[PDB]
Amino acid sequence: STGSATTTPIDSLDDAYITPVQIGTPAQTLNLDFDTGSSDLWVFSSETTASEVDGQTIYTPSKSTTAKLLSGATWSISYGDGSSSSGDVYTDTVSVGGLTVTGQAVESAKKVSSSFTEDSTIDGLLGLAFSTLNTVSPTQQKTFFDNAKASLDSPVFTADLGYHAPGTYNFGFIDTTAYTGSITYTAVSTKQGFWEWTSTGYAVGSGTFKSTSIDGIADTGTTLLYLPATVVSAYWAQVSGAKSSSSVGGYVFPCSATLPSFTFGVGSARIVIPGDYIDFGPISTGSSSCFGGIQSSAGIGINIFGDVALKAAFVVFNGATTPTLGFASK
Repeated sequence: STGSATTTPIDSLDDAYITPVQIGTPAQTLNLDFDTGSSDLWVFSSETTASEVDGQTIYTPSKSTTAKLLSGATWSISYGDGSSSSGDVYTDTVSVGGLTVTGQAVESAKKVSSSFTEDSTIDGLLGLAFSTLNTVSPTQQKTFFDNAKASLDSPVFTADLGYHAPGTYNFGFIDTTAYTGSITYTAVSTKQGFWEWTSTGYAVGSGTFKSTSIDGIADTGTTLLYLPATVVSAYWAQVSGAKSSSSVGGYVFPCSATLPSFTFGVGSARIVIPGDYIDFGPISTGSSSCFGGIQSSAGIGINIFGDVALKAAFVVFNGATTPTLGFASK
């Protein structure tokens, strides 16, 4: 089997992407944030504290003939940005782009943090990291991908995120029309439960490539590119007037600037992030100070190849017995 679904930016800055997901019978379609950096499929629901729901579409398990309470199971998750959610668990039928999993754990939120409430466009998350990170207790549950894997034509999914435009998540096949040149594959460590890999270096603009190992995660659920302070300083030093602002919470730059590209290495290959992808616009409405899309990972504890980086590539998440990651230009 295969599936193919379009993923759409939630706003004009590509802050996140939503993908329609069918849950239950008859289908209830929710728009979920596909997140390769976590492993829980959770939704706003009929059980979510009413004051914490503000415009989201909810899953109502009592209206699904295939929903079953997973008795005694609870979940609770905290994300790198400080947001969180928790609740109980149902199993139900879940379909993405024509690919159907029966018996998928659908984690129903009783509580969500303010960041989730305030984002009316995201109805929940669909985790695509390794199932070892799943938070369901006392019986850990599998991701949608893990459940689908044996049925897939090939044990892969691909992320093809757009810049200010829709893109695609495919399951079970590699669309050879969706990228240019060849796909370069690189080793993954699953030791922390992430799609963790090592970039071979970087360049700023038309500058020379610096060969240096940068360990990080491919994370579709993170907006920006978080890299070591040395790398980030080297990038922003090429933008007149750019500076790190503790009050704003990272590097800012004059909105009048033209940003240089940023290149990262994948083995001997190179992925170029155009300068415009690194512009996240005014820090507040009407400001001439703009927020940068490359930020320091110092004090995160991990480097994160988030959407800023991933949307410059066609990315293969290869879930074979020995997982790997592939990147192509597009």
